[PDB]
Amino acid sequence: RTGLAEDGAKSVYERLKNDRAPYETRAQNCAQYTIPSLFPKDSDNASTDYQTPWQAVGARGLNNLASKLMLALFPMQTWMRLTISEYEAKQLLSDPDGLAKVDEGLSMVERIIMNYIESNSYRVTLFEALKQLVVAGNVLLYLPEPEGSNYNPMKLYRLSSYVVQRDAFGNVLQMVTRDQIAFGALPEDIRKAVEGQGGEKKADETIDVYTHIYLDEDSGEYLRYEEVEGMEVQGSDGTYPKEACPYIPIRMVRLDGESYGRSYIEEYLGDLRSLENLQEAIVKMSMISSKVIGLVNPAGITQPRRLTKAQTGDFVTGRPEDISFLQLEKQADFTVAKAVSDAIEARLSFAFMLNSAVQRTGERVTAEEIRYVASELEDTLGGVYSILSQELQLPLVRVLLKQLQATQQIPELPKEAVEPTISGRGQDLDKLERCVTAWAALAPMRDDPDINLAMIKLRIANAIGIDTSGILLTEEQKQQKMAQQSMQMGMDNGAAALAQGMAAQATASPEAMAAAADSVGLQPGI
Amino acid sequence: AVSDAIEARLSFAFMLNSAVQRTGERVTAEEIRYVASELEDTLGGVYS
Amino acid sequence: ASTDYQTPWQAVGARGLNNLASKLMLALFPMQTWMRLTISEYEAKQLLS
Amino acid sequence: PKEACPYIPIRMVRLDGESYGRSYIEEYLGDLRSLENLQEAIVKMSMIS
Amino acid sequence: PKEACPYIPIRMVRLDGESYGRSYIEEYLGDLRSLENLQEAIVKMSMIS
Repeated sequence: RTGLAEDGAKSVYERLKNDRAPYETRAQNCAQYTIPSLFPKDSDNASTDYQTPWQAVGARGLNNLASKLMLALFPMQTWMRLTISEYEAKQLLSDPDGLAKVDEGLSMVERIIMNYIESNSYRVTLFEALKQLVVAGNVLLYLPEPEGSNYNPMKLYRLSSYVVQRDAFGNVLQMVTRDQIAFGALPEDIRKAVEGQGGEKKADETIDVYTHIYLDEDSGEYLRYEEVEGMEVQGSDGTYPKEACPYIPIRMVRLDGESYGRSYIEEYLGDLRSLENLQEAIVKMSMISSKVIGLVNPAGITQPRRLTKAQTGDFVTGRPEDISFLQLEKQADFTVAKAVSDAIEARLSFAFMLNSAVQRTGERVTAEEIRYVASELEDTLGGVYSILSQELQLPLVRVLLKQLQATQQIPELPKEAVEPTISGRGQDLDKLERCVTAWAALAPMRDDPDINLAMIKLRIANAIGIDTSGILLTEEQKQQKMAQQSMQMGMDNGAAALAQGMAAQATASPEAMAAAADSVGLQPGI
Repeated sequence: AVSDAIEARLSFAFMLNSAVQRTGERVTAEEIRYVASELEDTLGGVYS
Repeated sequence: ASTDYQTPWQAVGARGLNNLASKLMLALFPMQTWMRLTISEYEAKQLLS
Repeated sequence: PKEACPYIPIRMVRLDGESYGRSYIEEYLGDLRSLENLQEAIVKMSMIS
Repeated sequence: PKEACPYIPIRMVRLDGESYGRSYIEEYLGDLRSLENLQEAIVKMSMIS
């Protein structure tokens, strides 16, 4: 292999491993103050015990932020829509009816995409990825090629399992993932290379498998291969388009000239560290005050020998003044520490969008003030997931669209369909529903002889901004509706008139009365 | 005070409804609804 | 990539910047159409009947 | 089959490279121990009183 | 064209005779510095306490 892949997948992984080390260090520091097990250190193993952080806002705001991001980015309602360019489409077909049929097909496609997302537990993996992005700012999502309708969950790579190199322009030049798969669990093609390499390995032996995705010099495309023991696996070679690469590296906070992203917790790690210091001291002061020490005055006359051997209700020589208890006298410092603890925890709660900010530490709270400031949390919600639509949502749809077309799970796209991820169809619903409410107001003036109601309906629809093609009935369709309406009375009046006359002839005479019987199969004599 | 403070944050982590009940003082029904929504949202995190 | 950004001692600046940028975004680029194409009414009427 | 094994091992909190999962309680066991210490001392004080 | 250049340099606060704009934050940076000083001292007093 030439270009970026000359050295090999494993060696590229080690050279870029040192570059990602500062991000791993920050992720471990960020995890330490929120949820230590979220980003464990490399040396951590089954015997590692993760201490509970001295303060709670870090873990609490971490869980809150990931769920709120998940709700906004991946709600139950469709969060992507397939959009066809309105002018280019109308240039290819001749009637608005087909254009609605085009939107029906696009609506079906995104229904299939969501059904595929739910049936493959993408929401489970996305929430794990979102938690990683808040503490580490980095996660790699791999979407395996779907084999039929089988369960195909996407693989999540933590920052410690992959490296990505990115130029200052922001292009992913190359990226290597490390998979530690047992010999038994290896796929056949990877296993054949391991046996082909030499040696007899136990089924439980761990194999380092490296997948190297690098930008090709020719065509500006991504070349992909899997390497084991420094040897490329036969059949692991492949090609992915630049915009449809299944390995998606997501950055929570992106800085120019940096290959990896920054985490959200890192922006507030200073507050968490200082709140950790205050919270630890406050709890440790309570541990001191928890100890009971009876201070006996040696200038006094009370003997603990008599006190401890006494029963309840016993009369004993002594004075209450000679017996005292060691107490922690730090209330002035305790109030200062608690005040700054509350002050930092309050602003950390707002930064983590915790509803303690609306709840406040104390005093009375009114409902209406909460709603307006709740909007502020929903507004600052917009800023935190803003690049996640471009970093995560949009490539996720692009890879899925190409993969589902390859497996024919969706029909082949017209090649002119664009997909925006909008928290779309709901916007068109609001426009349509406003038109009906505006139009329903025109019903009082239905019989008005002065105002051109058709003209007003067009202006109302146009001012809303909806596409007006086909909403107004054409002259031919108006003629058909009148004809269909006229036929309805024509058929209905005819059916009543015909049956009445037919009944009259059937009952005209007893002789014809028998004729009706023999016709239907009845018999006069019974 | 520290026992009430630790029990308060443990109550929120365990989805306990005493968290919205608070240590003391008066509460408002509409405010209780919003903070109870936060508990149900963080609830979704643990069974994901 | 090795630079550590210390959290500012006050939080209003980070809170203020995020709120301002978000509030500007809703005002300038909302979900509703924020630009309109307008044709000069007299000039258009001088061209169509 | 790999996908339809009747024996289902469930992990509450799964960590990379671990055969078993972590519990949810152990993330807050530190606060539980500290509250345990306070609650024991508070009750034992009442027993002296 | 002079009116349709794809490179758009945007200035938040425009001053006459200046090639670049001023930030909106710098209008209030003095109050941010003063509050930074107070917030640093308040936290550090708590650390002493």
